[PDB]
Amino acid sequence: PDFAAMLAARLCHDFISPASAIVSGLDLLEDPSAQDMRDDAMNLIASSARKLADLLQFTRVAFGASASAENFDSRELEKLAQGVFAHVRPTLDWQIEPQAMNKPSSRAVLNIAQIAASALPAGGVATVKGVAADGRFSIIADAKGPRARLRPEVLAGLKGEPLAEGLGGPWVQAAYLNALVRAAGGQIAVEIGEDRASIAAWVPA
Amino acid sequence: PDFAAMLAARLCHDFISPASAIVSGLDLLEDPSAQDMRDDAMNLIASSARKLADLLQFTRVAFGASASAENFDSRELEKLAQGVFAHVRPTLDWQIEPQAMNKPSSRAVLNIAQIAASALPAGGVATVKGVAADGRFSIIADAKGPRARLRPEVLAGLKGEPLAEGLGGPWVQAAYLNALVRAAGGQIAVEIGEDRASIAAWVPA
Ligand SMILES: [Mg+2]
Ligand SMILES: [Mg+2]
Ligand code: NI
Ligand code: NI
Repeated sequence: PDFAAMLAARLCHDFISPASAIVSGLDLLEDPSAQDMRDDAMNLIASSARKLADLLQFTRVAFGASASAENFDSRELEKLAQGVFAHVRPTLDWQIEPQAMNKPSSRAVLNIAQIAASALPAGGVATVKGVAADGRFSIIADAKGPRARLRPEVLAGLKGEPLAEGLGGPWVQAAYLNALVRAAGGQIAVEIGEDRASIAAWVPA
Repeated sequence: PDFAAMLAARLCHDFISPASAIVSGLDLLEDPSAQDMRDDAMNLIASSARKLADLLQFTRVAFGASASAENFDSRELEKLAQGVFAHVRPTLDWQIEPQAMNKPSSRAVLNIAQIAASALPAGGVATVKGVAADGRFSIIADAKGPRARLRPEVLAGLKGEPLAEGLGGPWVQAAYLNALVRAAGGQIAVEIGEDRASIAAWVPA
């Protein structure tokens, strides 16, 4: 249950930031000595709560969905990925033409979009593409911006390799994406250049 | 990655209730037509946020911790289990004498306490015991109250059996607890009586 626990640790870490923020915000509201910050506290509760909703709507499909056969609308996927990009620096350029997407496609695309975002820790553009053609659905996310970089744990996860030294959270997501694309019969590919990275997957459709 | 995804689905489902509540609460604050409920809305945001913190502090150790060697204080565990019992009907009677507990003991006890609570869907007492003796640490939770009941999915999970028809959320927790107690070298036992159930585990210590 080592894999499962690492994924749970990931989820907990992402949710804990905005949840702590709400708590803090409300502590400030009640503290008779911080009345100078009432409005910033109230804004922080509102925004954190929105951040949490966005992260939970996303995590339910990206991580929580089952292997079971089910189509999603790509517009709804755009919406989930847009929600997660709202709370980090890079911008999202979603280019999948609206259409229904099978379940591996859908779990795959959401994960790919976020790995692309977290490859851009000083901003940039994550361009998301996805075409149904030739008995497949083929996804590619291009991340572009300063110091764009797939960390080593991400790359080892995307190849299904154990985690060496590097962070569990980035890894578990990448390995999870690898395992689900392999169980589906497809393949992961990566490109790395100067100020750029891209992550690609195909799956049968 | 089927097991991992089910655990993620569990986590998401538990967190989504109070997070939606906060969102709703704040929608009521802003809605110029529900000003009649301003105080109940504000109370609901405060309480939901507290519920979330309690669930996240608990989930980080119950689910998120690694197999890696690490002691916890039982008082701190009491605190985590108390937090989760705050948001359901049954009451908790923690009887572990304060002492350090190894990692399998600790993941085990937290899970056992909550399974005991969710066995009491119309209230009652979950009594939690835990003794270090004879090269072991041995935990038992007794749930007592009307219609106390280990559901079939819980029992199949506690034995490591696949999930048949029954709910994924109760199951995944029980299987996760089984896998971690087995990887540690210990065993799970269950008792079932009228208006009572108990779940027990030992692990080497
Ligand atoms: Mg996440
Ligand atoms: Mg939970
Ligand atoms: Ni577009
Ligand atoms: Ni006590």
